[PDB]
Amino acid sequence: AGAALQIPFAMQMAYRFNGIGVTQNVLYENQKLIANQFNSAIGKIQDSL
Amino acid sequence: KRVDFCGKGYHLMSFPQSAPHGVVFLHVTYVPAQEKNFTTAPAICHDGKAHFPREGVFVSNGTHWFVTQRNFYEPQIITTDNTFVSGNCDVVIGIVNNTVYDPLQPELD
Ligand SMILES: *[C@@H]1O[C@H](CO)[C@@H](O[C@@H]2O[C@H](CO)[C@@H](O)[C@H](O)[C@H]2NC(C)=O)[C@H](O)[C@H]1NC(C)=O
Ligand SMILES: *[C@@H]1O[C@H](CO)[C@@H](O[C@@H]2O[C@H](CO)[C@@H](O)[C@H](O)[C@H]2NC(C)=O)[C@H](O)[C@H]1NC(C)=O
Ligand SMILES: *[C@@H]1O[C@H](CO)[C@@H](O[C@@H]2O[C@H](CO)[C@@H](O)[C@H](O)[C@H]2NC(C)=O)[C@H](O)[C@H]1NC(C)=O
Repeated sequence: AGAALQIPFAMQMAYRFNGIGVTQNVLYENQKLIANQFNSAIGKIQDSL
Repeated sequence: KRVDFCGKGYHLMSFPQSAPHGVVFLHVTYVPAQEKNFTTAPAICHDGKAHFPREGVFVSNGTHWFVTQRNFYEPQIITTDNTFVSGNCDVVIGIVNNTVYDPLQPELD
């Protein structure tokens, strides 16, 4: 929309969860699990491609 | 609500106008400016209870902690009205200790 504004990534994902109905507590209590799942998925897409 | 469909930024409303063999749209858009940048925190835990913001974000100018909305800046003091509690501050990364004011005790005396 306008000029880019810095924002830490954890809060951006918190906002993105809050967008789809799930409250933002879920992200802040399950950060490590979500990070591991995302890393595994992005690792497997490489081999699949 | 879909971004960059009509306008550039946040859309408010549009007006149509005729043309020789076409149509003309006059979109009205809202664009922020005059930025500032502050120090933030994910959640504040007081007395072992980790309060989170209902809707908005915590900010601090350096010595005080306030809660403000996302797309505009106005400070409101922190009370148990605009924050909700969940769990304890032992697993969340970035918790900063502070004090949270409440209205019930001052209004009960
Ligand atoms: C946000 O705060 C920074 C302070 O770090 C202001 O200036 C930035 O300084 C760093 C360090 O030299 C530069 O790498 C950035 O490019 C600077 N930001 C710019 C030029 O936008 C910055 O001015 C502040 N943002 C404001 C005032 O809008
Ligand atoms: C951060 O903002 C707060 C809120 O205003 C400031 O705290 C008070 O600010 C008023 C002016 O609005 C002063 O009259 C008071 O003396 C301030 N109180 C204290 C205890 O400082 C605070 O000064 C601001 N901090 C910075 C670094 O700008
Ligand atoms: C916020 O302040 C509280 C109150 O002191 C801290 O709680 C204790 O802090 C002392 C000194 O740092 C530690 O020795 C204790 O182990 C702390 N107790 C508990 C139950 O945590 C708290 O650590 C402070 N928070 C941060 C992030 O520094």
